[PDB]
Amino acid sequence: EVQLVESGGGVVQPGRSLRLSCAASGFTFSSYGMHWVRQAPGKGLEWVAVISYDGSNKYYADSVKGRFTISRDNSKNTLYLQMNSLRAEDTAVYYCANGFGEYYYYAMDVWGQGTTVTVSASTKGPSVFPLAPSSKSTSGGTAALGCLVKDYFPEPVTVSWNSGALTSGVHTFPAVLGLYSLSSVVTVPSSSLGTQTYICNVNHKPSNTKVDKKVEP
Amino acid sequence: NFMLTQPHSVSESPGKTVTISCTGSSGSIASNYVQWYQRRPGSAPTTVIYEDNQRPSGVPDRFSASIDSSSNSASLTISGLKTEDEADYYCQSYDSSNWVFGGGTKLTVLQPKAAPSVTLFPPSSEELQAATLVCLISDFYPGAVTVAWKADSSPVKAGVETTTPSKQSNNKYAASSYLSLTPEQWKSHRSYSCQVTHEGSTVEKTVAPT
Amino acid sequence: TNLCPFGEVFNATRFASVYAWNRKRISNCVADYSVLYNSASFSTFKCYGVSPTKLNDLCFTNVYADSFVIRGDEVRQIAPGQTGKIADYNYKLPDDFTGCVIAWNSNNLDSKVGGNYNYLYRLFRKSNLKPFERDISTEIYQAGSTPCNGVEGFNCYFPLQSYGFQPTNGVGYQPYRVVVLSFELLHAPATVCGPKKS
Ligand SMILES: *[C@@H]1O[C@H](CO[C@@H]2O[C@@H](C)[C@@H](O)[C@@H](O)[C@@H]2O)[C@@H](O[C@@H]2O[C@H](CO)[C@@H](O[C@@H]3O[C@H](CO)[C@@H](O)[C@H](O)[C@@H]3O)[C@H](O)[C@H]2NC(C)=O)[C@H](O)[C@H]1NC(C)=O
Repeated sequence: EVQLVESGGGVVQPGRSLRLSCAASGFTFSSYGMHWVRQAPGKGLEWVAVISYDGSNKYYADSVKGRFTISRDNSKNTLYLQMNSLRAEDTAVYYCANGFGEYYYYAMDVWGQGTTVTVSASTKGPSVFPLAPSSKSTSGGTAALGCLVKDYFPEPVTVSWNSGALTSGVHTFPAVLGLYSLSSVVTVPSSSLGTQTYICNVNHKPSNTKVDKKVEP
Repeated sequence: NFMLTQPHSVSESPGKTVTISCTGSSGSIASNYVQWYQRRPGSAPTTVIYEDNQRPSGVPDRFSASIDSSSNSASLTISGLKTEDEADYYCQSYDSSNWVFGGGTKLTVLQPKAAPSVTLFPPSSEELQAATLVCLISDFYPGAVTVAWKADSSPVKAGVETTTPSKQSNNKYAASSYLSLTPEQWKSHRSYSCQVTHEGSTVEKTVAPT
Repeated sequence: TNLCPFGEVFNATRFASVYAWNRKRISNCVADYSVLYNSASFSTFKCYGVSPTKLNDLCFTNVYADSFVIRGDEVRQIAPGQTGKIADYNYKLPDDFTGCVIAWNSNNLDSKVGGNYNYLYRLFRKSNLKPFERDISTEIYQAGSTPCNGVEGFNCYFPLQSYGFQPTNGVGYQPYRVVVLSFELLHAPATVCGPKKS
């Protein structure tokens, strides 16, 4: 049972340093080459580095060339990735993998379950900005309308109207750093003739700052 | 540097066969061994093909791979499609001191197909008081959408994007994307379009902001 | 230390011209293969009829190491079933090849500013080489219907032509050092074994 269990940091400040560990069990670690591979949320797989069974051969992806530094300790059955000068684009699940067959490492064989490294920060609540509507009803009667919630940490900011309108196509948030924001859409097929009022009730949580705005065309 | 480029998405019906392509650029794909890795949603990657066209023990013979040096491409082929095959598929090799992964191809085992509907409008003049734009997408299957944000008619890198989640019991998908902008570009060109490409049929899917 | 001399095949100072490709028989030794472990120092690495990850637990009657220099866009021809000037007239691998092909860019060794012209290849031949055949003769090649009488001229060509390896060539025209290991299994005891069944 070849097993790789990465252990290491999670949330870290940009410009700091973090030390990943990979614990190998179920095979002669000293005779295999090891890879580091990351997968930022939403993005695909990207190779970090590789180290020979000896430690004598080390190669790095260009995007980590100087900051990151691979190493191993065959007595401790452990692979290490030293990443100093951490930047925000290095936020990913970090996988550790062994090379196919002994010694050779042109391919990866067994992968670990990864550790998620988040680089960022301070707990704070958001503001809210209205989205103004448009329609120009041409036998369609489709007037899309909503609100925004910018720079909120963390989930789950509640958004609705607390009333009878139950036709809101609410959405989710892109966790990026480079914003954190929500949105929701509401539809009024009459294209309200300056009459129907749409309050947009938006409560926070990590700052206790519920806010509301009125969407005026 | 040597590059591996895969299609963003592909999809077929259960029992059918699909083929994921992996075409190299700035180097020959046939030079070094090509691997194929499978990553199920949320899981860790697993190996499915090694050394161009070998299967590890446990990988069903439904999985096959080959090289085509004429087109400079490797091709994974999965027969008798099953819902368990739904995953991101990454081809991999190396050029000298650099190990390269393809961008990855999300495979969706076909529920009906539905093109997405797009909404965009950033009139939060309360935000111009201190502006980030909004391009909303909803009700699409399969869940793989690629959106290009074009300042005037030229792309931007300030564009942020979500991970295409599944909206509740609809089983379809809906994503959102935002970008930080200056008033100038939306005034500059007649539009400030935001275009969505879903399946082979991406007729429009782009609103004209200002 | 009856260790097989594979590293000396790879780190040799001088490499043969492809038309006179060098063959070193490897016998009666324990196979190292550690030079193959560093895939990053090679431009192409492929085995045939065997996986590289199995070499350390296998035994063979003989190993032959063939080595030579060719230019970049010609390395694809060092593979079973290929055609071209190298595969037809210089070095031909059999269809049932069992072994590995290794090559790397050697521009920093085999190209000179005025152009290196010491590396030759055969341009013409009355017929294709059979697998693992070598042809070092220099008879004038009769390209037309009129015979040559050992004299060069129009349609009467010296059969060896010279590479022009200049450090500023494109990689397809830069020199590449190639090593071809073929693993031979006869109905006789093995003399070369990996370190895991010595
Ligand atoms: C050409 O290559 C030979 C063979 O050694 C090779 O070294 C690597 C570069 C790979 O190509 C391998 O496939 C292969 O083993 C060189 O000769 C040998 O070099 C090694 C390392 O320098 C020597 O090993 C050492 O042995 C001593 C005790 O003998 C130990 O203390 C060391 O820890 C180490 O294990 C080996 O003895 C040596 N063999 C001989 C016969 O000299 C050779 O130097 C090289 N030539 C050039 C010009 O680079």
